[PDB]
Formats: sequence, C-alpha cells, structure tokens
Amino acid sequence: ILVRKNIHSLSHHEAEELRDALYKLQNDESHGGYEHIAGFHGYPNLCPEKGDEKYPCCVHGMSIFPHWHRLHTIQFERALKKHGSHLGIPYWDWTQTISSLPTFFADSGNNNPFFKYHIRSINQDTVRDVNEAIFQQTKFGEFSSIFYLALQALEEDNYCDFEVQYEILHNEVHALIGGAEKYSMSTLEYSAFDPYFMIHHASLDKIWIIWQELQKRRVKPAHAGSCAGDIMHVPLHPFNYESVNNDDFTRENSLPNAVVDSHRFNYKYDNLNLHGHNIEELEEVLRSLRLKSRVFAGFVLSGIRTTAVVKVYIKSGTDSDDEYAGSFVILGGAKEMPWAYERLYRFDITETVHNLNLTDDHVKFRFDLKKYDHTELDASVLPAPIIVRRPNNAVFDIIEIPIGKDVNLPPKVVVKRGTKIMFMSVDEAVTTPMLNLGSYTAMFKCKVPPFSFHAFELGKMYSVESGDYFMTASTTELCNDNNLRIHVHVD
Amino acid sequence: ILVRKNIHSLSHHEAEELRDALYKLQNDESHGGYEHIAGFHGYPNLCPEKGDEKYPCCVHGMSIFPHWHRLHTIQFERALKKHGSHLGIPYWDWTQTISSLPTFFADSGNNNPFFKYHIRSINQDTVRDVNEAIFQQTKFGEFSSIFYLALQALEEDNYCDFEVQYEILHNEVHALIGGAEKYSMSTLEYSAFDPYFMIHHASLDKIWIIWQELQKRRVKPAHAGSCAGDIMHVPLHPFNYESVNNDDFTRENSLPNAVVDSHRFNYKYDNLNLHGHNIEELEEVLRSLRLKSRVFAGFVLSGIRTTAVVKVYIKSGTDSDDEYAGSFVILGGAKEMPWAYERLYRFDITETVHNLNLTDDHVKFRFDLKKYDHTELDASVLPAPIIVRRPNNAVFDIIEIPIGKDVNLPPKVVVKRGTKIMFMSVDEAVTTPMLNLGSYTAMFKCKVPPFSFHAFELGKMYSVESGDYFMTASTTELCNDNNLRIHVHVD
Ligand SMILES: [Cu+2]
Ligand SMILES: [Cu+2]
Ligand SMILES: [Cu+2]
Ligand SMILES: [Cu+2]
Repeated sequence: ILVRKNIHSLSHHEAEELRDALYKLQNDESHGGYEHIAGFHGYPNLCPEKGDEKYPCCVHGMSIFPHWHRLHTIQFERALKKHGSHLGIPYWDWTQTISSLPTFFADSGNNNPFFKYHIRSINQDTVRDVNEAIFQQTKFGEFSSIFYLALQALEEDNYCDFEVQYEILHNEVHALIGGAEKYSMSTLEYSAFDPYFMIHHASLDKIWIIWQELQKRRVKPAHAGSCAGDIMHVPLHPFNYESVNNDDFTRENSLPNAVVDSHRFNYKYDNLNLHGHNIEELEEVLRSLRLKSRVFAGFVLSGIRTTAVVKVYIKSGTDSDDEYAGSFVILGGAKEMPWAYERLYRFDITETVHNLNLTDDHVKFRFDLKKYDHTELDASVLPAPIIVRRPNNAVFDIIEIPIGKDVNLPPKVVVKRGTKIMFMSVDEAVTTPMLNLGSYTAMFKCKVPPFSFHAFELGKMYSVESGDYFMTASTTELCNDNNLRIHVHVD
Repeated sequence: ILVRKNIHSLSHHEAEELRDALYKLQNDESHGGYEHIAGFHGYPNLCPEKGDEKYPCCVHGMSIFPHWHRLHTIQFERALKKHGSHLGIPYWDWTQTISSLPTFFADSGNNNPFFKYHIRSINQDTVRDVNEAIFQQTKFGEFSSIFYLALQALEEDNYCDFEVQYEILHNEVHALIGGAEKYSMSTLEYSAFDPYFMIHHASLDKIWIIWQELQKRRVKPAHAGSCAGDIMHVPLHPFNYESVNNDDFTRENSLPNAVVDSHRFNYKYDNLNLHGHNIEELEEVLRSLRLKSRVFAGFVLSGIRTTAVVKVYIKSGTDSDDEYAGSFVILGGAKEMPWAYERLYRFDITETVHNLNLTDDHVKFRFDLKKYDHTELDASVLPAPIIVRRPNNAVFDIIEIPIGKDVNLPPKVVVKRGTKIMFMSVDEAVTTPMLNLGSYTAMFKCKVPPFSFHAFELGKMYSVESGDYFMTASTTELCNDNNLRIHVHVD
C-alpha cells in the first residue's frame, strides 16, 4: 500500500516526509540503519557466511543484475517507511532532456539528507563529481544520449539480451553523478552510500516494470526463468544471510523468482510512462527503430574488476582518422565477484559507419580506448567487437558476424532462437574454412580433424537452427594464430 | 518376425541359410549389396551430401555410438533376408571362456563367406591378425578379461555413463580379431567389410538389450533421451541421406529415438542370457561387485583420430617398478569425425593399487603407454587419469577425485545426480584453494578474483549438489602452471 511518486510531481508537503524519513534512517546505526543498508552493495563487503574474505554482495554483470537491485531498492524504501515515511522512493526520469540536476540534491545547504551522507564507518562523506551530461539535440525518437539506450533496452526482446541493455543504460548515470571522485556514486564499492544511489535504482526499476509487461503485449512473456536461469535459482546475497535488514519480506522473499514481480513488495509508481510517453504511445516510438536498418557493434564485456569508461573509435579509410562513435561505461571494482556477459551488448554505431562507408561483414574493425574513473588503463581486453546488423522491417532475426583471425572472446551466446550467424573474413591471410561445431568443450580446445572439412561455417553465409554451436580455425595451426574458438550458443 | 539365434546353437541346416544369404549379398553390388553396406561405416566415406570431403559415417565415442551401430547391424541383417535368409544374424557370447575362434570363421577353406570378403572397391581381402585373447582364470564373478568389462557395463547406471563402458567393451574384440593388419577388423576405416564385423556388432547389441530393460527393474528406466540427448535429436547418417540401403525401415526409422527399441525392427534373440546367466541370475553377480569397495581410474578419452591400444602402468613406491594395471583399446582412424567422452571411463585398478599400497586421494598417479595398431605413438595425450573410488554397500554415489597441478582434461561430467566430488592435492607445491565455480565458460578461461577465495573446493572434501560446477586454480598465476580449469558438470 505504498507508492513511489515522481520526484518532479513532488510537493513541499510531500518533500518533508522524505527528508524526515531518510534523516531518521541516516542517524540510525542498527541493522536496519542507513549505514547498514548501503553496506549491502558497496563496502564494507559481507555476504559470505564468515569467509573472512569479505565479498561485494553487489551483483553486476550477472543475469540477475536487476533482480538483486530491485530488491535492494525496496530494502532502502522499506527501511524508510519503518522509520517514518508516507510515500515511496521518488523516481527521476533522467532520459528526458536534462536541464539541471534535481533540486532534491543540489540543495546542499539546509543539511539536505538527500544530497549526501557521512559514511561513519570509515569517515568520508558522499561526494559527487558531476559531469556535463546534457546537450539537447532532439527528443521523441532518435533522442541523443541516455533515452536512446533506455529505449534500446525496451526495444530488445528476451530478458537475457535485455538485462545487458538494462544494466549498461543504468551504468551511464552512475558515472556522470559520481564523476571521478574517491567515494563517489560511480565507485561501485561505495556508490551504495550515496543518497541518490538508493533512489536512483528505483528510477531504473520503473523502466524494468514498463518493459516487463510490455513484452506480454507481444505474446513474448519474459520475466522469471527464461534463459540463463540456473543463476536465479539461488537467493540474493546477503538478503537471505542471517544479518540482513531483518525485513520479513526481504529476508524471506529474497528468492529471485519472487522479486521478479514488484506488486509483491507492496509499492507502485505514480505512472508507467517514460519521457512523457504512455505504454501504448511509447510502443509506437519503438516501431520507428525497427523501421530502419541499423548496424550494431557487438560486445562480450567481461569483469574488469573495476569500474571505468570506454570510448569506441571507428577507423577511417583516410589513413587513420578516428571518430567519436560513442562511449559507454562498465561498472565494477577490485575485489568484485567474477562476471561475464553471456549475451552480446547491442551497441549502435550505424551513422558512424555510413560516414566512412564501410560494410558490416566486409573489412570493418575499430580501436577503442577505455579509461578508469580518471586515469588510463589497459585498453587491451577489448574484447574484439562482434559486429551485428539488425535489419529493419521484419526484424527479430538479427544477424551475427563474428570474425576470422585476431578475434578475442569466449563463447558468445546471441540466443534468441531464430537468430542468424556468419563470420568476418577479415584478413585475407585466412580463408573461409573455420571448422564449425567441432564437438564439445574438449574439442573446442582446438583439435580440428585432418583437413576433414566438417563444413557448416563458410564465407559470407548464415544460419537459422538453434542448439549449441561453435567455430574453430580452419586448421589446427591456424587456430593458435589468434585462438579462434568462439563457442556460439543458442537458447 | 525374425530371430538372431546363437552361433553355438547353430545347426548344419541352419548354417546353410546363413552362408547362402551372405554369399548372395556379397556377390551383389547394388545399393543394397554387401560392398555397399560395409561402406556405410568404414571406407569409402560418404554421409555428407556432396561435401566432396568424404567423411566416415562411423559414429564412435559419441553418445549415440550404440544407436548408429544397432541400426547398422539390422541393416546388414535386413539386407540378407532380402537376399534369401531364414534366421537372423548369429551372435557370439565372447565373454565366456574362449577356447578357440568360432568354426564359422576358422573354416577358411570351402570358400566360407563368413571368414572373409573381397573389398572389390579397392581390392584387398578382409584379413585378420588374431591375438591370444584367452587364458582362463575364473568364471562366475571376477571373470578375468572381457566379461568383467561387459559385466561392468551392466553394472554402471544411467545410459551416458553406460555408453562408455558399452563401447570400450566392444572396442576390445575389434583389436584381437583385426590384430595389427592393414585392412583388418581392428582398422575402423575398413573393419566394416569384415564378415565378422557385420555379425559381431549384433553380439554387442544383445548386451545392450539385456541392460536396456535391466534398468527398468531398478526403477531407473534409461534408454531414449536421458542426459546428452541433443546429439540424438538428429537422424543417423547416412541412413537418412538419400543413397542408403533404401530399406524402408532404415531410411525412415533412422532417428535415434526410434532405434532405441529393437522390437521395432522385427527381430529378437534366442535368449537374453550372458555367460550362461539369466537376467535374474546375472543381476545377482552384479550385486557381488557392489558388495566390495573398488578403486577406479577415471579417463576422459578424446578422439585421437586413430585406433590404438593403451597399457595402464601403475607407479610403485620401490623406485619406479611399473605394473600391468591392465589395458584397453581406443577405436578410431585418421579422417574420423571429432569426438570426446563427456562422461568418465570407469576403469578398475583396485587390486593393482592395494599391492603398492596407495590411497586414491593421496599421492597416486601413473604413467601409461599407448600404441597404434603396431607401432608406438604419442603417449602424450593421456589425459591425466581422474581417479574415482566406488564404495561398496550403499552405492550409486561414486566419489570423484580430480587433481591439483599437472592435470590435463576439458570439462568432465561425472553426472549421475548425487555423485560426490573432490580434488587431488597431489604436489605439495600447490595448496588446496582451487577457486571452484568461477562463473561461466568465459570466466573458466582463468580470471580468478584477487585472493577473493570464492570457496567451495577445499582439501579432501566432497559435494552432493547438482547443476553446473567448475574448478579453477587458487590464484590467476597458479592456473597457468598446469592449466587448472576442469569444468565439472552434473546432469
Ligand atoms: Cu549495484
Ligand atoms: Cu548500480
Ligand atoms: Cu563402428
Ligand atoms: Cu565397432
């Protein structure tokens, strides 16, 4: 019987309840206190039952990334109501044209509890190094910045391929807000303490909702167990571990398959509209993208044990003229629990490609540069972008063009039974054999037969069948000249 | 309405029909001829629809190894009846004490069509280099040689862990019969032509049958799709390809899930007794093994693109005194289609170990020597034996002790939900951390967290839970000092 009203439709009278509730919680050091709730995600680490090895309970990159967050956000909200609340956590639609940071934060003075919070555990206040994060261009379709990504998440079908777009989209915000500060909102291991953090995740949660049932309207209900669900059949840590917020709902309903439905944790949003668009209205904008063929840059991101950014630079035919193809962010931090996107990260680079006039399957590759919160780091681990072209009219097929030679990436799962696959003949040195489904992981360690062309993967081709595939080098030796062994998988 | 009567209970009158039927087939060069039927398995290769790359349709090592064979044997039999037969293909129980090779073969003179056959395609007659393959010791339990293996196949539960024991057992015979001859019955790429071959596989088929329903008597019905079945949902090549024996039954019922039941291809055996033991009687002998703890030497055999033998030598405490721990055979041949046992190969070495007095989990390893049809070959690719101890009373649990350092093998699947696992602390240089379930294949490529001991795998321990596991080196560097990354799996 609670509701997360918009932070914009907020009223002075309403504003009070929020500040009072949060303050009372902030000055609370009990297991249900604010210094303890923010401790779940960032530092200090806990989860493992006395493993004396710490461990960030923050679940990022995993298939349940949104599941652990959706429950944590309600944990924050529930803790408030218990401390004297009236309305739910205010959400902020940061997709729309941002003219300035919410006055709910900016009001640093008057000791606003929503702008920052004193860690208390190891001192240090929650500081933020705001970034531009603005520059209008055009709304209502083709909205530059944020919105596109968010709208590109609802666009995606299936949940496992959606989760990626869901996270990456939310990864952006964290950066601009926390900037490059020590214990900022961008620093995974501390971003949890920030007042915004607790409420920001709610803003993202709302997007999940709109998409959740949005799928139902496409005879493609995706929510609980769909694809990589073996990871879901396990309670969210440390919500289940005996030392949680002790909130009957959380401590027990910590199971991912239970947190899948929001109408269970007693709370609803004032609306289900994004960027001023209603579900039916917004569903139209989505139809716009699908009406225009766009080339995407596949990414098989993997845990870099740290949060940072990455500027995608497209090579030009001139001589080397780079190009700001865009830029995304990867959350994380040393001591984080290992993760690796099983699914590809749909990233649009359409226009950028058309400028230098290159083909998706034809000789097309680029060299991007990544960067930590502030300093430069090993841009090495790309891992080799896996170009993917999504045809316009008549979609939900998507083509997948891996590569041939100098490719770098573990088994990529484009999933979405019915998807198309191919290979990049990049580098003429290597022809177009590329074994195919060698056999099982064992064989995948490169052990191709004596010229016995176990055909299946040729030049510019395609697929349609599902199941478990694979792609190894034409010959045994031509395998170790780049480690060609991308184990593609379906479903 | 046909029957495969024993080759021993055979009578002169009956013998004729068999010789006539086979002869008429042998001198038949049509698509349903004998030179064409034997062509399905060995050379010349076919299967792929005009891939001009040949391809041995012989399916060995795969989970459907017995499925493709069971259908081929009926193909041979059906071809005969169509050419004038009366009884089914005679089976020979080679498990029992062998006093001498069947007189159905030995009768070289009189131009016996069952002793050999002229390839005709590329000349050369079917020759065999018989091996001793005898030496009585004791029957009715603990029968040295053959029978043990066969009885060790019915012993095993589940079908995927059975198929291995099923093949390896049948792999033996091939050797002794073909010996070390060019186009012998031991040479995969030609063994198909041999008259025995066509009938021998029928002998093995009978064992599959007795085991098939034998399981049903243990409330554990395993036949069609059980474990690795994705490989079954595909017709057996080239039985389906348009150019098969054109036998309505084969050409159509080529689907593995259909060949699972024999009572479908119109044919039954004169009995279902092995080594003179009835199903109920034999089921007792099985109860004997389970009543005595036996240590086994796990094996994750993988396609060596050739058929050969391997002598397991156990190291002694003396100084290096080896020991004839036994010996098995691996069928195959250059140009063969890639295979790799997903499941482990149960091989008993009990007594051998007790002599030098060593412990399964404790410092225990051995160096075996493998050999091609006649010459020595790279004994390299072991791959590191994965010792497994099967406790007596109260079985169907099996313990799995992999290893720590200098281990070599892809993801091993002990399956059998409820199985136990551990690790060999062999080599004190490496302690007992061994990460555990790092994450997904991506993470498995070694990328363990910063000392963050994602506990699960410790010293002499165990398991019980199912699902997909894994085991990586304690530290990132300690991983590449042997490539510790055996991806264990259950179910
Ligand atoms: Cu987080
Ligand atoms: Cu977050
Ligand atoms: Cu065979
Ligand atoms: Cu065989």
